[PDB]
Parts: sequence; C-alpha cells; structure tokens
Amino acid sequence: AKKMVEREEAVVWDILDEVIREHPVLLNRAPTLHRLGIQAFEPVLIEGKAIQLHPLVCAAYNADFDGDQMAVHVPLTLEAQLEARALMMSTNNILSPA
Amino acid sequence: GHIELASPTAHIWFLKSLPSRIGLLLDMPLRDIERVLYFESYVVIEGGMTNLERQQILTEEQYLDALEEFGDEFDAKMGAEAIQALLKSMDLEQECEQLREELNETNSETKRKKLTKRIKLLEAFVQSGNKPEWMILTVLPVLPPDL
Amino acid sequence: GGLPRVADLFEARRPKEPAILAEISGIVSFGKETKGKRRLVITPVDGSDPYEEMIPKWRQLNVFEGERVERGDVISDGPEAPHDILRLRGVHAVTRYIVNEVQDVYRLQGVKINDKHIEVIVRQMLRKATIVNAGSSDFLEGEQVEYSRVKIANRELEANGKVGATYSRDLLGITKASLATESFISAASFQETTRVLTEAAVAGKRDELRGLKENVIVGRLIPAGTGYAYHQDRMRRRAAG
Amino acid sequence: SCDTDFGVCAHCYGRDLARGHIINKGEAIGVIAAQSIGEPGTQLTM
Amino acid sequence: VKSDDVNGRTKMYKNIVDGNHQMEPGMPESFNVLLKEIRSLGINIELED
Amino acid sequence: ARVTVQDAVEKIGNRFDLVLVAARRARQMQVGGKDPLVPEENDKTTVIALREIEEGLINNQILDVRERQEQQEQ
Amino acid sequence: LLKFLKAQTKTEEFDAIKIALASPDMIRSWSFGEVKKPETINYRTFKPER
DNA sequence: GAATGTGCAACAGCATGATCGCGGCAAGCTGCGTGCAAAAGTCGTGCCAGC
RNA sequence: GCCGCGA
Ligand SMILES: [Mg+2]
Ligand SMILES: [Zn+2]
Repeated sequence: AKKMVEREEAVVWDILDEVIREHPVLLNRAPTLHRLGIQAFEPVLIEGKAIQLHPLVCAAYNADFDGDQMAVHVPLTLEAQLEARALMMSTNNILSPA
Repeated sequence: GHIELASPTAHIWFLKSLPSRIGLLLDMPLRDIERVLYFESYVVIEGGMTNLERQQILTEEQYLDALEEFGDEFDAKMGAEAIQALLKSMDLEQECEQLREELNETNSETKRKKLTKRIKLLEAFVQSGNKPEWMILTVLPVLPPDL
Repeated sequence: GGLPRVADLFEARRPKEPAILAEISGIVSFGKETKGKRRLVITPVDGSDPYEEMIPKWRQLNVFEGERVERGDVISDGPEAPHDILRLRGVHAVTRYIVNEVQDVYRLQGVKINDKHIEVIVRQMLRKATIVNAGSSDFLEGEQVEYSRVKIANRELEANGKVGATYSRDLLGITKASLATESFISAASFQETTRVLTEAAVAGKRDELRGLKENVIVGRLIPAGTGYAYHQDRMRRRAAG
Repeated sequence: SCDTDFGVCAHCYGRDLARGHIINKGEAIGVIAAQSIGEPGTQLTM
Repeated sequence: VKSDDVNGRTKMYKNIVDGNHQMEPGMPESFNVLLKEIRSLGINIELED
Repeated sequence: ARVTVQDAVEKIGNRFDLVLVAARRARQMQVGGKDPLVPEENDKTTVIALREIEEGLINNQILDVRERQEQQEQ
Repeated sequence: LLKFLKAQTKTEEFDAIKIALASPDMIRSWSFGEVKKPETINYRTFKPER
C-alpha cells in the first residue's frame, strides 16, 4: 500500500476521492482573533496548489486574496468529525458571537 | 540523579525575590541575609550568657572583639551553614503564638501588615508539612540526559 | 481618552485625581484640628461614629453646607476610581460604570459589542472578598467569594447562625485577579512563573485541574462543550467513592 | 448576580449571540467574551 | 494524540489503518518534561491519585 | 449528505449531547455489530447517524434500552 | 518472566497535581546515583563517562 | 516645652510588551598530568589436523 | 541566534 501510494496510480486517486467524500477538514488563518477564525469545511479536490475559499466567509476570516496563507487540520476522529460538522461548520456559525 | 554539595548552599529561588520567604521568615532584611550568604558578615546564635543577641549582625572586627572578650559562648558562622542552623533552631508554634499575641495586644496599621504576612507564612509552613531547613539545599538534583 | 483605556479600565488603575465621597449623613463640619497635616478635616457626626477625612487643601470642597449628604455623594469633583464605587455605591454601580465607560471607547469608533461580554469579565474581577468579621475560621484575610458564600450558607443552615462572618467585596485588575486564582498550574502559565512557583511550593497547595487551562496543559477533556458531559460523570464517581 | 457557585446560570446569561436560542449548559462563555472584547483594538485609534 | 503522545500516535495510526477512528489518548511527553524540569529544581511536584 | 444539522439539533436540543449520541451511533455502525436503520446512500457513518437522529429513530433513551436488550439476550 | 508491558501501564490514573518543597531524602529517592565527574563523553571511545 | 512614634513621598528593582509562516549565514567543537601495580591484550613462537 | 521577507 505504501509503495502504490508513492507511485500514485489512478485507483489511488479514486480511493482518495472516496475517502474525502464527507470527511470535514478545518481551516484557520494565522492571527486567530475570535472563534470564527477557524472553521470547518467539506473539502472538494481541485487540480492545483492553492486553497479555494468561499468569499462569504472571508469577512469572518479577515482574509483577502493578496498573498494570504491558511492552514488545514484534519479532525481524524469520529467525535472530532461530529464536532467539526455540528460545531465548526461555516453553515453553523452565521451570526457572530459578539 | 543527584550531586552532593559537601557544603549547604542557598536556593536562589527563595532568597532573591521581593517577598523573600526566608527574609520575612527570619524578621531580617534582604541586605543582611544576602550579606551573610557571601561570608562578608557573621551571624551569632544562642549566646544567652553573653550580651550578644540571637540575631546579631556583627562583622569580622566585632567577631574578634567578642572572641577577645566573650571567648566561649559565642557561636557565629559565616556561610549558609549558620542560616541552616538558625532555621533549624526556630520553634514555629511558639513563635506563631507570640506573633498572634503581639498582633492582638497592640494595634498599629504599620506593623499590622507585616505581622499578618509573617503569621500567614508561619501558619502555611506548619500546616503544609514543610520544614524551613529545606529552603536551602545540601543535595542538588540533575536533569535526565535525554532532556 | 483613546483606547489605552480599555486596558486601564480592566486593570482597575486608580486615576491621578480621585474624587472622595462621603457616608450616610455628611453633616457640615469644615475643619477640626487640621493644622499642618492636610487641611479642612471634615467631621460629619452622622449620629454616631464620625468619618474623619483628610483633604490636602489642593482640591476645593464642593458642598459647603450640610445638605444631608448621602453615602456615595461627590464631596469633591474629579474622576472617581472604580474601587470607591464598589465600597460605597454597590456591586451593580461598579458594573454600570465599567460597562458604560468601556462602551464609550467602542461606540465612538463604531464597534458593536454586547454588554454581556463586558459584564462577564467584570464578574471575574469581583472575587476575593475580604472578611471584616470572625467566628467561621475567617478573619481579616483575602478569601474566595465562592468559598465564603458556601461556608456562610452551611453555618446559617445550622442552629448557630451568628457564626456567619460579614465580608467586604474587592475589585482587582485582570492582571492581578488572574494571578490570585486558587490553582497554581494556571496563573503560572500566564505571568511571572518564579513568583507563583515559590508561593505554591511553600504553601503545599493543589491544582485539582478544575479550569480550562489546566486540562489543556495536562491534555484531558476540558470541562466545557462536549467535554462537559464526560467531566460531570467523573464527578459523581468521585463523590460516590 | 448569578448567585451560583463555580459558573453562571443559563438564565442570568441571556441567549448566546451566535444562535437565536438560549445558551445551553457547558458553553465556555468566558473565552467567547474575552475574544469578543479583544477582537477589536487592532482597529481602535488609540 | 497528534503531537506528544509517544504511544498515542502509534495507537491512532494503527486504529486508522484498521479503520476504527478511536482516540485512546494518553499523557503528553511535554508535561512529563515540564515535571522533570520542575523536580530538577528544589521544588517537588507530583501527581496525586 | 447533511449540509446543516439543525434538524438533529431540534430533535434533542443541546448542540452538545447530539455530538456524543452521533459518535456513539457511528462507533456502533463502524466497528461492526450494527446496521443502519435508514437507507444507506454510500455516505459515511457520521452523516448516517446524524440522519438517524434527525428522523427520530435514534436518541439516548432508545440507545440505552437497546444496550440493555442486547445485554440481557447474551 | 515474559509478556510484560510497562509503556501501557505507565499511564496511571491521577488527579490534583500537588506541589511542595523537596526534602534531601526525597531528592536522594529520586536520584538513581551520584555524579562526580564534570566530563560527559570521552573521544577515545565515543562512549559516555562513568 | 522637649520628646516619640505613625503616615508619607521619593526611589530602586522586578515583569511585560500579538500570531503564524519563508529564506540565508555564521559560529557555537572541551578537558590536566603520573608512575606503578594490576590487569589485560598482543605479538613472536611452536603445535596438530586436513588435503 | 542574527539579517532580510509575507499576511
Ligand atoms: Mg491581505
Ligand atoms: Zn444565576
């Protein structure tokens, strides 16, 4: 499995798509000021190297597309996945807690 | 692991701080204790027969004068060993009772804060199971190598 | 002005010119043996126990007559410290003053912040009450208001209700009320660690890992959110032995 | 004035500003309040 | 389980390869290091039961 | 797939206990010895448990009585 | 004298971290031995000291 | 009318001053010596066993 | 550790 992942065959990409399907991943920007600076998202695989961020959440992130970078963390636990889906999702926090 | 110092040394943690534990526990100022800790002045202990006090801060010249006059009955050491001896010789309970008696007998806003701080530290020491002689250490622990 | 004042308000720093206040009955007395030390020693009889105050005469006195000056009235004009408001006007007044004053900074710059968040932090500044009575193993010391309230309730429940000791509530800054927590693992990870460790070492105290920072340092579930359910079940097991 | 010991009552604290419902037990309100107050300041004109 | 659990990391990796998604947490090595540093001074710190 | 979990929130209202209930149900359906009570749409066990909670046939009480029933059976 | 686990059993249940002064006896109890030489590693054998 | 403490103001020392990333250098190399027993290891030498 | 740089 390790060798065939290193070789990156097509079925490896298919299995990666299968795994990604509904596993939330949480993105955060560097100066996390309030709790809305780290939010969970459903990932969609893109053929590139830059994270594509939904514009409506940018005001929450204080993020603009002039060279900003963001970090990605995988909640690799069932409880962590539920917490990301039920507490961290962008659709969950619409009204700011201020 | 550990290393034996073969001579008591003073913990820099407690001696050098604005609310110095040993400093306000011995009712002596930080200048005098930091002064005896580097052998530049002597502290005599006991000496009830002689006129020397329990916490005298006599210097070297006074030490030779006492040796010429008092001779025996004068017990003074220069290093942290004297501090350890006078820390061990203290009776915590009777000192706390005397401090409480003085505090309730005489009321003064200036000495009240000092008396309350001293009695609080003494009560903490007696109730916590600690011993003041442990403040200055004779054996020094060392960190594990992999750290 | 500006906003190095949100820090100043939360630090509970006394201003350069405090405005002193009075007691229940501020009868006019002008001076009484003022002499060299200060001047205009006001001696309001107030029926009994007159409250002697000293004024350095560099500040004018506003209320010349008696006028039945009530407690908390401004005897001399000036910016009042939040400490005096707590002592004389009450717990609610110091929250109203802090909230209104800190909202002035935010509202001027067009920032919307709910009043609850400011009041929540003020609650954390209103601990460590001082006892002015005795009988219940408390006497002229700084003690947690939660502990004092719990002990009083137990004493009041029993027949000996007079054992309950009256207390005086204090107001501390955020930098000072943080270091005054009863747990040493926290408040040593925030400010001067040398000072906190020495006091914790001599006292022989315990942390008990009740807050968020302690459990984060150790790595257990924090007692909030999803971890609140786990921490509650553990507490019953300890209580039941 | 929650009068409760080691925490705040869910009624003395109003509805959480994130959602229309009342705040539920186990919500770390102190961190939220501190973050809410301290998120500005970077834009306060000193 | 992500940073400082020497056995927790391996247990998590084994569970994920198996497909369990179970936590099985432990004791971070950073706090043990901190305890060793504090004990290396004249201060005694310990964990009660 | 469930974009929002408001229905699960309103089925049993804490936004915190539902995480625990769904984690328990997902463990039951993932480690084995359990089958979903709602048609499986090739999605992961997390959203299957969440949809079971939302449709009202999974909660704390019935999970406990199921634990008791399978305990008494063996 | 086999089938023994120490890493797993090293995770013992605990609560209420306690801090106090360290007595010399307790310090010696922590210590597994005594260090007497300032040197650390000898270059003649690339091995630690005695 | 001279004497004795309490309040007090200037003063010296301690503690703190946002977060997360990226790329390059320059180092940082640390301390005997001693003569002898006592031991261990080594080298020149002779041995038997296999082809 | 310095030096420069990005939000
Ligand atoms: Mg930008
Ligand atoms: Zn309440």
